[PDB]
Amino acid sequence: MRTILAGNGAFVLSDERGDMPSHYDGFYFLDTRFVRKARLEVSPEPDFIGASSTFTRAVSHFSLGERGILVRLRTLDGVYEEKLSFYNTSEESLGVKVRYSYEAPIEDIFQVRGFMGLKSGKAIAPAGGTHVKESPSGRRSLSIETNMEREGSLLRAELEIPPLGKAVLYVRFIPKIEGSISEILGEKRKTIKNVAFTGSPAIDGIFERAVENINALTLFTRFGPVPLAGIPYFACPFGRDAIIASLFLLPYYPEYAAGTLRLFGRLQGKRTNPKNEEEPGKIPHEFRLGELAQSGKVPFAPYYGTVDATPLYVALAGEYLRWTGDRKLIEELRPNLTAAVEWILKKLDDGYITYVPGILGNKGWKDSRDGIIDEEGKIPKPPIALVEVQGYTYWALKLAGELSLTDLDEKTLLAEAEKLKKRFNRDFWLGSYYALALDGEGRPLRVVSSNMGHLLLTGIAEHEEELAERLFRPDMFSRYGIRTLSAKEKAYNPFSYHRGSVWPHDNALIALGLARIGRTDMAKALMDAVFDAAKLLPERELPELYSGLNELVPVPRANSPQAWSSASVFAFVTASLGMEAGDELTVRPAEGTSIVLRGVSFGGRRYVVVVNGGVSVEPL
Amino acid sequence: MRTILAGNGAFVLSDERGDMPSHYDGFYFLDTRFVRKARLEVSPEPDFIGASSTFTRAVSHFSLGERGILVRLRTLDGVYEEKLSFYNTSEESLGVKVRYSYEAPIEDIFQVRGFMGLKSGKAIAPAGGTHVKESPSGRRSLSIETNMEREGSLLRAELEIPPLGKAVLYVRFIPKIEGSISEILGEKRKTIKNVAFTGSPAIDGIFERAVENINALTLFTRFGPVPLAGIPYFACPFGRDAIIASLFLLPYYPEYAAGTLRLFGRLQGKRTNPKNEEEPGKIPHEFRLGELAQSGKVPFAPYYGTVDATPLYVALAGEYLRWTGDRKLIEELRPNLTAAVEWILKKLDDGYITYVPGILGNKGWKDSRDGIIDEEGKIPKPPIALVEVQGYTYWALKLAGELSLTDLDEKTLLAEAEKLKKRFNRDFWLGSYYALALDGEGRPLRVVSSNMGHLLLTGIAEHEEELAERLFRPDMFSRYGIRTLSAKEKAYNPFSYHRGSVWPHDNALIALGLARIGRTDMAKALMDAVFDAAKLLPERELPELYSGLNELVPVPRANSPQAWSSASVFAFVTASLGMEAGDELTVRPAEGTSIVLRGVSFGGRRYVVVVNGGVSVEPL
Repeated sequence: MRTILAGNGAFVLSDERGDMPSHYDGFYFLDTRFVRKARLEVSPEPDFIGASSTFTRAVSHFSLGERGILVRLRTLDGVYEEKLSFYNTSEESLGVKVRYSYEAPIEDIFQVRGFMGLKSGKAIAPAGGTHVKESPSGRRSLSIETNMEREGSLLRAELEIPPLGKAVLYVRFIPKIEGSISEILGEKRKTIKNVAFTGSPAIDGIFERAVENINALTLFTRFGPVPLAGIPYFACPFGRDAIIASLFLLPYYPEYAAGTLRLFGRLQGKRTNPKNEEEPGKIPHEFRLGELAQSGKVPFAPYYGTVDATPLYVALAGEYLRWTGDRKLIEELRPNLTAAVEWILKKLDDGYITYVPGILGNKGWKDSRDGIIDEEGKIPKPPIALVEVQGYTYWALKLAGELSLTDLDEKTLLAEAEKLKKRFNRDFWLGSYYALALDGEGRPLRVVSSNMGHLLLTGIAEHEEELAERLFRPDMFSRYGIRTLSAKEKAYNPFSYHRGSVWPHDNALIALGLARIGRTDMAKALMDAVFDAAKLLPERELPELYSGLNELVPVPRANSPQAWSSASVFAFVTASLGMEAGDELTVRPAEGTSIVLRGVSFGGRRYVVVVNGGVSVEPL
Repeated sequence: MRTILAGNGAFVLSDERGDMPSHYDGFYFLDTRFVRKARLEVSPEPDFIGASSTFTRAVSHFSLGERGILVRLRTLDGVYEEKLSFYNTSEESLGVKVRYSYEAPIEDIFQVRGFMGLKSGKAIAPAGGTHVKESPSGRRSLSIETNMEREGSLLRAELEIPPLGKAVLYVRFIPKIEGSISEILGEKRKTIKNVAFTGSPAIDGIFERAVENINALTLFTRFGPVPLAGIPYFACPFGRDAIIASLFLLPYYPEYAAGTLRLFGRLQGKRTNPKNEEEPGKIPHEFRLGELAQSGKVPFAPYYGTVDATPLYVALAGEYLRWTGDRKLIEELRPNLTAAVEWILKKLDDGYITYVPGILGNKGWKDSRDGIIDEEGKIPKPPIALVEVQGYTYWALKLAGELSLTDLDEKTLLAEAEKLKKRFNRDFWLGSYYALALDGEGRPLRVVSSNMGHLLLTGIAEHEEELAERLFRPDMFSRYGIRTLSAKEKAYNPFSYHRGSVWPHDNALIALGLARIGRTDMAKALMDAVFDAAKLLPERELPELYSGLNELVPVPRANSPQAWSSASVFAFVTASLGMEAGDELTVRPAEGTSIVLRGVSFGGRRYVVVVNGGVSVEPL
């Protein structure tokens, strides 16, 4: 299986023996792979027996005949390090001769993935054990400290171990990067601790893995700690991923919203520019820190190929203040915040907020090229106005006015919100369901989708209840969550990126909104379904997505860990209990929920919430 | 890694892909391997991605190009079964052609291990899908139900899967055995549930794994449920393993002592016989149920090559009654019980209870050939009187009299006990420590050992405290438990079976006896050390033994799961809290212990024990 180490923006993927075979294995940091297919060869060449793994440390155990034992021990705290300790087990002297193989393409993460058909990077072969690759963004250096006689890019050693003696041989790939990029990093580094404790071992293993998932995907910035998106392909700050998951972790770890707001406060668009899809006020999609993005070789620093991350950014702030009370931050950000809502409203000059296919096929959360379809599975005429992002916008503006989060007109903002509310329902409602989107000349796309489940939490829907019961019909309810599309549609395939596959965060958003409308029982069935899913997956880890068949079957493209999905675990509990932030912290739970939460954060103080046939809310 | 399925005396070992490569892999039931090196070959031959595992079910997930996905799913409830479900992922038809390889040596478990240099068994090639191997103990049959065109001992299939379709192909190795052997089995089959809950995820994962370890190693007999010993080499009832671990699980799951007492009540020796080391009253070492043991081809059914299992059997009963009150059972067994103590006392005709090397090099718990050594590491002259088994005997007789468990003389038994108590201390105490053993003409063996830690619980020691502090010296205290020998001795090697390696049960026994003598703090350091060990091993599983170096390093011969060691987790908590059974259930804990126990069994009623800066004992 994948065994992964990961922290502070660095990660490693490996075989269990800590090998870097299969394509997607290597040592990465700030979206630049530094090493890949490393290999250890020492003879007598060992015979593996067992392994154990955290996220900053993994060990595999090796038999070496009968007179020997190897213990491999790999670590990651900025530096990657391998330690090979050789144990002599019988009372005869033992000989070993080692030689370790590694290859150091200081290549950018797009070069990895076959993005743009991009080249792999060449092994750069070290100059006094120090490889450097230059780019105008900055110098990109890999340093190697080792106790092996090193011959270019292959390390060597031999020595004989006395009987019952042992021998240890290190290697450390020290990566260090300067330029446009450590203007971002904060030296803060401390790790969160789980706060959900339900007293069932199967379940608590979800939350605790949720929390070690979140730590391995945290990058510590100047502005605060911010969530990285995903570990195979998305190891950098996305905006939709980092905002959504902050909202999930808003009632427990607010510090993660306050970094995302502060970071994308400064990376807001200040100009119009068709290279990077920038616009004045817009909030980016992704912001890689590779040599490619910072020297303008690809427009992703920041790329602005999403239009949901902009109303999301402001809703989250409206929510953050609803939980924290940290009004200091919001007028540190209200210049940022008004420039956001004047991007919203003048993109409502047109009537809906819409996007046009660009580098990515769409610019919602279903950002793949076949994600948005019609009634018979063809991609509809652009510009596309997506149902979910018209809900984030009503939700955006109604709170920017209800809480005075901007400096523009007040009930002006709410006037245009009720404009759009009645303009939305009217234009999207198809008697049975809301429509996935309107196309470039206005006709609706009559396909039922989980995107409409995103509007229970916006309150733009006036037919709230019947959106619900349609979402739970057998065409939308798999045994483990709400499928991204329905199985009755022509273009349904359960193993697709955005056309039938289940997604823990997508379901969780729908669950948070079933809590706004007083359907805590249906939110609970939605938590159950994906926990029944997390009960049967490796390490009870929630990956990006998995199949929609009624038998649990993963999706190979699925990325694991992944931030919005390992954080959905907590959103699921905020809706499980119907938990709201108001003048006070209320809990009106669904029936048969049982949970203790030692650290709910509301108004800067922390409360003990207990639900065990009765509900109690008291400070820490 | 080893992935293991196991239940009701059956078990499987495998690669993760459910393969049976490496020597020790196969489908076993009642000490007769039935299948080994099974192999699945289907093309397009798959590319593994991830796996998940219980103990009655394991699944591995496979990529099949990009248009395919395989899900392997193996199960064990008496029958072994493999299910291969093939998923077509892209909208083109998909072709697969399968052919599955298995080989069916209905061989006995000794044939497996190179015991006696024994042959491997021949593939027996099926007669209408049904292999039979005959032996006078009984007919030994393997039946195969399958939906593959089967060609001898190789199953075949091909069919093409429509787009987004799937295909499933079964195979079931039905093993069924008749003869001298299902006179033992009970049809009772229900599984225990963990009862320790300490509110730390690292720790609770020990107890819960402890409990699933115990279930996979339970065989359900006519007399009750009884513990099997160990999964690589010991998959059958041992007496020392099954009694000790019953004592550990005495305050939580007494039903496991009551089966061991009832089973070895009937397998008691009724005669003298040098083939099987039988003697009138003696209690066996092991009792395999293979064709070999039941037709007398090897003397192990029952073999009586241990002399500790006989005083142990009666102490445990004296303890069982101290906890249960189930006096019904004990005079169902008091004919058994007097015949036990008349074996003790007439083996004390000689002065100590002693054994002579036979098939096994020793007949204590250190039953290997180099386990018992002298001051310079040579095997001492026999007969050997071991320090630990002279303690089990004082403990045996003092309680057979304190509770009238036999029909012989009362304070007669206690007279000979205080005879032996003063005869023991005198003859074993060497100023600094107790001696490992006396040899055939009486001289002590001056090597410090963990065997002397076994006597704090017997109360034969009169120098109780200084046995303690010596046991915790740097020569005996590794970072993860009390080493079986000391590192200062000439013949210390940390990776030996019985000469320096750490053993969870050996340490646990020592901990239970530090609780008899009011040293709850030292018992806690002894629980800590091996939990710090269980925190860093795969699945936080406690194996039979591991290295004594101060860095954690396993021992390849170590067997995992193993009953006395995965049950030691509970013994460690009985001593953690200083928990005793008397007229009432008292708890005087060590400092800084924190635990809830929802189901302590005492006197047939169950109590809620809570230790959280204060102690409470109340019924369920």
